[PDB]
Amino acid sequence: AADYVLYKDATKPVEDRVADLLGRMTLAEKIGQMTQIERLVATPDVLRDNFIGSLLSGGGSVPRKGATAKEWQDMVDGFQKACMSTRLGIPMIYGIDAVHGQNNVYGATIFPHNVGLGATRDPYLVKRIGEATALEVRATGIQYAFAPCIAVCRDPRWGRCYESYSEDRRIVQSMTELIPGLQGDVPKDFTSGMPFVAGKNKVAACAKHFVGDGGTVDGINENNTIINREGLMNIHMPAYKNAMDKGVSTVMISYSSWNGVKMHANQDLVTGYLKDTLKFKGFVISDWEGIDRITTPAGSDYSYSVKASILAGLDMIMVPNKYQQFISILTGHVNGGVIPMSRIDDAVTRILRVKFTMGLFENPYADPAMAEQLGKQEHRDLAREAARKSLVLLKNGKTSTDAPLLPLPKKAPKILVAGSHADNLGYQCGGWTIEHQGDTGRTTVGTTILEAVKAAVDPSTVVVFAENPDAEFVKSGGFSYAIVAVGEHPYTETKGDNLNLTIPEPGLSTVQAVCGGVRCATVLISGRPVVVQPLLAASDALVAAWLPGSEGQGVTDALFGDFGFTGRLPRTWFKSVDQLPMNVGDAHYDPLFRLGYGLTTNAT
Ligand SMILES: *[C]O[C@@]1(*)[C](S[C]2O[C]([C][O])[C]([O])[C]([O])[C]2[O])[C]([O])[C]([O])[C]([C][O])O1*
Ligand SMILES: *[C@@H]1O[C@H](CO)[C@@H](O)[C@H](O)[C@H]1NC(C)=O
Ligand SMILES: *[C@@H]1O[C@H](CO)[C@@H](O)[C@H](O)[C@H]1NC(C)=O
Repeated sequence: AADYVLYKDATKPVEDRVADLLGRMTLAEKIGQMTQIERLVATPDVLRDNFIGSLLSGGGSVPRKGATAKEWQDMVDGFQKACMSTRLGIPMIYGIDAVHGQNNVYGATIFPHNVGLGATRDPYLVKRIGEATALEVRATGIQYAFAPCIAVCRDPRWGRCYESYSEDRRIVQSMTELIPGLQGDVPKDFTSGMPFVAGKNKVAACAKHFVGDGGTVDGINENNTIINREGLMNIHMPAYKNAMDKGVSTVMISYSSWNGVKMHANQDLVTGYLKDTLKFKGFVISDWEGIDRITTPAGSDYSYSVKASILAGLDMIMVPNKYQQFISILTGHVNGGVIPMSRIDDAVTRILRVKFTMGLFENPYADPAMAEQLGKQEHRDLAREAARKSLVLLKNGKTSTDAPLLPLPKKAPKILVAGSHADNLGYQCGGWTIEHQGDTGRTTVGTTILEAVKAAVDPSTVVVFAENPDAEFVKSGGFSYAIVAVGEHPYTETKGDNLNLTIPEPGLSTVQAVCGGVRCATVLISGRPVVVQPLLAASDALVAAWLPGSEGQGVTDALFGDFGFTGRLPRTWFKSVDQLPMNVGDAHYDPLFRLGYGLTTNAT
């Protein structure tokens, strides 16, 4: 008709649609696009009245505990219906931390955390995990995952070291294959730095957190990274360029500083480097209250937080709560000439560019036929393959002349499974699982190590579980062997920062009691290397299983010799925390186990 609106026409080029919509928008509509809010503060009126551009779920932000995929779809669609009811009908994009599967969601497949994936040296595996993750995210109606974390963790004292594929940038680079898994492969023609998402069965990705988040002093989370530009560019930056080449749709800025300059206020790096040198054309998003934390104390000059961040080049702000204040302050700054319209128009161009590119104007609503992708057995099979491939065998015999303990026989009259982490699904998933910090016990659908043992063994094999047996119990039990699992409790972000890296008790005391009685395979669950000499000294065999996720049969696949051990350390294992930071090229490089170490077995 003469009711045609070019931006609404799916046959037009993305840039023509962006320009056409931009040209129609009020300042309020523009600033609304730049605002991302928590679902916890969203209502239909809020979304409509403030022209909100995006919503998220922070860790543990769920419609309710145990919600079905359809409950999530219906929640997301309710918010979208409100956004579509605005004058311009701009759909919101909904983001979430799907960082090892769609991990906030009950019944979602939970993949190994990134450090384990590093150990696989299998970028195609990681791609396929991207692919599966996209499907389980879209099962829930969600279009945007805040992944991959391409931090290069340089000090394992950092509470997010498990979110880093490796201390070696080349491994992190190789695992940027998660991006085309989540988003789809970019076409032959593609210009590096353009955003890309294939369509409604894929999700927008997010390379995070730009830049040097894994380089902070003593691994303190959100702190300062002191390194010259050459080291920044040589360690922390390279994977951002691989992300551009694969069309990552968004980049999230780090809470960390670089030589004292807050990333969230760093115009030279965000605009000068990311946008102007790497030619990034997607949208730059803040971290959660990232702009607030520009100042000390945080939140003490919000006016300045908004100015500094938007002038630095950020496009979308993860507020995520005080949207009225954010919108009011940015409006005032624009009205006062402090922030030019050209900056607003750039941020909104980028946001709209991602939304049009990914098909969000053509498919703003969830597909109910996708709900059944959640926790699909094919995806669990993949997680089980990844878990097994992630495992790094550190010891398999106390002496060079002992019979190797692994692989264990599936037939034996009686076996012991022991330890705090042998039958605890939450602990084997770690942080960013159901809750932000993760949790203990049977928090979702999966298979614990105990469950996996019982599923694996010959029917004549009696399996005895004892969480923390004493030495006499073990000696008296008539056991052929034991599998004993211990390690770190779940943690996320600052809560995981840890200067001593010794596992909690009872962990070591149980290993000692078990292994003193019967030959034992110790399965160490951790997000990083931890003090391990005492555990090694006690154990016949020891496996670094990292945080292998929901599919504990990946552990038993290698214990019982269905597959051989192939994992190799993607990080240095230190002798002592007083050595840290210590990386695979220093000077005082005196590792317990060097990067790349890993014993192997053959399938039986
Ligand atoms: C769940 O947010 C936490 C933040 S951290 C922040 O969260 C965003 C969104 O979940 C992630 O994508 C990002 O990788 C991460 O750095 C803490 O710093 C907050 O203090 C906490 C308070 O509720 O929430
Ligand atoms: C680093 O942490 C110290 C100690 O908590 C804190 O006082 C300082 O502000 C932090 N620095 C940065 C840049 O975040
Ligand atoms: C495993 O296979 C390799 C190569 O074929 C061989 O050299 C090694 O001795 C094998 N180990 C065992 C226990 O069979």
